[PDB]
Amino acid sequence: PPPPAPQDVEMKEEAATGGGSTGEADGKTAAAAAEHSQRELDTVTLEDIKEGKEPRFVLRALRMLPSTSRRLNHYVLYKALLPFLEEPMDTEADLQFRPRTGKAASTPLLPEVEAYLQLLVVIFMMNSKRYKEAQKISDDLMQKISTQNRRALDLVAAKCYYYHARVYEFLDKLDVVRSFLHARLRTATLRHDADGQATLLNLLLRNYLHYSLYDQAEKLVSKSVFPEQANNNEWARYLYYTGRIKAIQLEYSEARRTMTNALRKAPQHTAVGFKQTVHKLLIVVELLLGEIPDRLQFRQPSLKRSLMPYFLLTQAVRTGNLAKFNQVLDQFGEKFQADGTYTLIIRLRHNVIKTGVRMISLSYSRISLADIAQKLQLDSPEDAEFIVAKAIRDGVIEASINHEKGYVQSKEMIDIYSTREPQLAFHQRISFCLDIHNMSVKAMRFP
Amino acid sequence: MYEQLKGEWNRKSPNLSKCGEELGRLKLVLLELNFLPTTGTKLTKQQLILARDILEIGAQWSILRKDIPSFERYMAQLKCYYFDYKEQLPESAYMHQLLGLNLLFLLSQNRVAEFHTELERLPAKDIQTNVYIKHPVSLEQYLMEGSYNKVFLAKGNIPAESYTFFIDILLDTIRDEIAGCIEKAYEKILFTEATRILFFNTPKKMTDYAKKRGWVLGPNNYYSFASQQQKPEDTTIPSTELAKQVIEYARQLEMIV
Amino acid sequence: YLSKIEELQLIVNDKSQNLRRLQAQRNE
Amino acid sequence: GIISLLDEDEPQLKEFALHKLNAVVNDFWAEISESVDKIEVLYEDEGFRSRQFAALVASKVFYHLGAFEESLNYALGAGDLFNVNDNSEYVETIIAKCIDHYTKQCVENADLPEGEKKPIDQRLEGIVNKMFQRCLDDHKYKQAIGIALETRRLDVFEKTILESNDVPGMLAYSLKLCMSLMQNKQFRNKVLRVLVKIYMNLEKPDFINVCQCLIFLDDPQAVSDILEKLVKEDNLLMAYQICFDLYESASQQFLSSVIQNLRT
Amino acid sequence: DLYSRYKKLQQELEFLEVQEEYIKDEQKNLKK
Amino acid sequence: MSEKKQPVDEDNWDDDNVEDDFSNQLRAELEKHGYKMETS
Repeated sequence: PPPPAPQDVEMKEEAATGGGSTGEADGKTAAAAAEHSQRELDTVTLEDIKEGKEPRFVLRALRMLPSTSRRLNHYVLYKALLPFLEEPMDTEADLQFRPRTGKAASTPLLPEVEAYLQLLVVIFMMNSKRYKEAQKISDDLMQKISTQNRRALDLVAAKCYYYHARVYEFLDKLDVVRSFLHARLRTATLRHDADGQATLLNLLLRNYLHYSLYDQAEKLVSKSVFPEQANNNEWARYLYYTGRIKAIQLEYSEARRTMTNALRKAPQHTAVGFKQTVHKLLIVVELLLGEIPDRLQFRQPSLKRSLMPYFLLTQAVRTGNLAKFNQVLDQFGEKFQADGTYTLIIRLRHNVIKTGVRMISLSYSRISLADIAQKLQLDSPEDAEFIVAKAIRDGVIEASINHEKGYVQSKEMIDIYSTREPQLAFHQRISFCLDIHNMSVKAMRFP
Repeated sequence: MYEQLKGEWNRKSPNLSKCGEELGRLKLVLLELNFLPTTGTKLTKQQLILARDILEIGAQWSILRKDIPSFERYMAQLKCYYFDYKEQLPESAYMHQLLGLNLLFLLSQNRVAEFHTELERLPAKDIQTNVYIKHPVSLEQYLMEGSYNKVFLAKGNIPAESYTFFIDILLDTIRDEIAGCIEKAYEKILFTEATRILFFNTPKKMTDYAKKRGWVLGPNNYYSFASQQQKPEDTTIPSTELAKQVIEYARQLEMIV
Repeated sequence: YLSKIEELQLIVNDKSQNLRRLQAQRNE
Repeated sequence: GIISLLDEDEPQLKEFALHKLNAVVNDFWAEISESVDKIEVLYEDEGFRSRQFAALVASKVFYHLGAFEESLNYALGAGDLFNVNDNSEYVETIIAKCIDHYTKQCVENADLPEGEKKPIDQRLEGIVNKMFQRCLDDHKYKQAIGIALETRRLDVFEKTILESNDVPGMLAYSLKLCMSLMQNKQFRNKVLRVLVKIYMNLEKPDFINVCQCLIFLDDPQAVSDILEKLVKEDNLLMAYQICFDLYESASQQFLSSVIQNLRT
Repeated sequence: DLYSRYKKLQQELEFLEVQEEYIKDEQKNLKK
Repeated sequence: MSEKKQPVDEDNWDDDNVEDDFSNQLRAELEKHGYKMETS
């Protein structure tokens, strides 16, 4: 009795998921597909968390005239892997429910992925996914029907793409799957579009990693439209790599804003080893800017376990002791290397001096050159003058250095009173928020 | 087989004509096979391994003659051989130093984003060893610090690291970005930084860099009477321009209705 | 495919009827 | 290193570069995009060893991009090579996109009744007619008529009515279905008259099938001519129905004129 | 008849867009 | 829609920022700072 009960609830959930998708697909267009398919996908994720009986339920899913209730009785009668994957099509063709057949093909793959064999059997699941992909290829290319499969089964193809990524993660990588995704991008170029292409492209960047940054640059050129970001999590995924691309490309200032936007869009728990990686990129890039971000604002516990290094490193950046920074680099070099942001830490070792100058610029309106030398422990006043030229850098108040008695005049912007001097400054800020009044137009359109 | 290309290795290239003959024979190698159309036929790729060695020495000849467009083609081709999956490819002593030479070359063409891309390109080489790779990475730390302050240290860091032609290019790529500052009479001497362009307090050699095109780069006001810099400033007359901006934004808020 | 996939593009334009229903409700 | 191959000025290398670009267009879309200006010069250069192949790789620069018009420009450079890829996954869509460019250009030419119609690209027209021939090979009347009125050319339409030569539904009331969805009467009348002529070409011209010319064309002489043939063959039974059908289906006017033609 | 169906679906969109303009115009008249 | 993917790559807080600021400092414990003024 205890082992059958999980099977009964899962089978009932799958039957409800199939019935809802099929009924909507039959009536209307656009509302026909993906109206509850995303809900069905989260229900499928719950089914993945909740666990062979599922393959027997899959067997002979459809024959001709609808007999799904009779089929459910037949699944109970079986109670009372590779062959099972192809068994329903072999036993009897559905004779209808083409969007359902792709969903039916997807249902056995999830248990095969759940098994996580990391073996040829998992590759056989990939072969079953390829057969499902062929049905997806013909959904509009050969079938002249509406894109119910493109609207819904493309998400199923995206899950299959992630399973394909799992097989490649077990091995090395498949650029050919990305090329197949490029063919899907041509399908996206057609009447209907999907943003799954960017996520696989992010994996392509990841595979090249340090060895090639061209793929990231190619990604920047590849960037197109898809501002719908219906997944939203997908937009965060695009943002996380896009921010990574800028951070490696030395555009740290743009990257931190992108990472913050990416950090905000995390509806999924991302409890362990997940959101922490997104947090890690934001903190390092802000440290690279030289502004010091304390970890107290967020401090996720899993972020904390990986943050024992960075937290000491943040203390090291505040401290003037290079040896403390060296101890942190040697002791905590591991894990940061796993993150892949270790190269950013290597550039950060030089950046420690910049943090002090930024503190000086906020603290002192007109600091003495010799005083700057004492504050940053410059060996000589001329070295401090050289540092002052570096201090002007970009995005800081004009030094306007006299080069004589004035020394580091570092004059701050004046008349910054949100008055005439900032009249553009405090009106432009309103324009952006007032521009967000678009939400009233967008939601009004939905009814 | 394919001699002369590997035949002149002992006599590298005292004559530039020998490099031209080598290019023609390399073109004949291209006639025999493309650089790497596919990863199939690894034996043909083994022939390409011999080609990599001749290209690596050929790139050194390009630096010896200070070629730029031909060197760019050869450097891209050498990178493509590294691009080739060729797992069979053996470790090459020429390859490690030349990738470091390429890193220095990126500084010479001022491709700063690429220079970090190259530091990324060999993470295992950078680790701690590969002293040839280390000199440009140390130079990169100096470059963000301002190559001018440590340029004397960088010049004397290695008398010969196979970068002898490349260090001459490094002297050529001496940074003059410090030019946007007061100088001549107002500052009079910038030799304290130690960059070659502003090096020397007042002699004709310093004057040649200092008074090149009248003043260093030569655009903008003369440094001696320069007002610190361009000194463009800003005005509140823009309110009329802002009024024009106001027409566009305000009309749109009404346009939405 | 030229005259069998272009008709599919007109199916994309069918969503405008849903907007027409929303505006029809406003008219009432 | 596709750019590096272009940098050396060797004609054999020019062929090597286009072949290498064809091999991995997807892997390095940006590299072709960076060198697209160089590629465009080579594609339009007669001196280039394979300008047609350079045009084929130029379409590959636009493989990621969606510009059909650029592909039509590439078809001009490719010449036969664009036609040579009669069926090729992605290119098949791009040639179809060129067919869409061709139909809109042809519809614009049909719109002009004063002549001076802009010439269709011969290479673009060649891919369109070749795909149109594939539709005739398929034997589907619908596929054959698929570019028949898109080109707005009666000569292509005669080939489409011929199709695989079965001509069963087309040689009957296919005109009525076309007339219902037809947008322009001026182009429609040419289609209507030619289709009734093909019906006349059949050994028996159905009076219902030729009725559309009798009423929609409303040519009094043409109805008199068919009526005269009925009198000549003395087929009074067939003649009786068409005359009554004409009176019910259409108004007098031309009907009165055929009565005048019949009386004298 | 895919070529004919493409024309038929195109006609349906053209008619709907033509009608869509009327509803907005009358609705604006109602507001006055 | 769990991302996963990246596993491969007050009571005890709030004051942490304040504590971090002078964790290296405060060796004087304030009383020495007063003694330093006395020497001054």
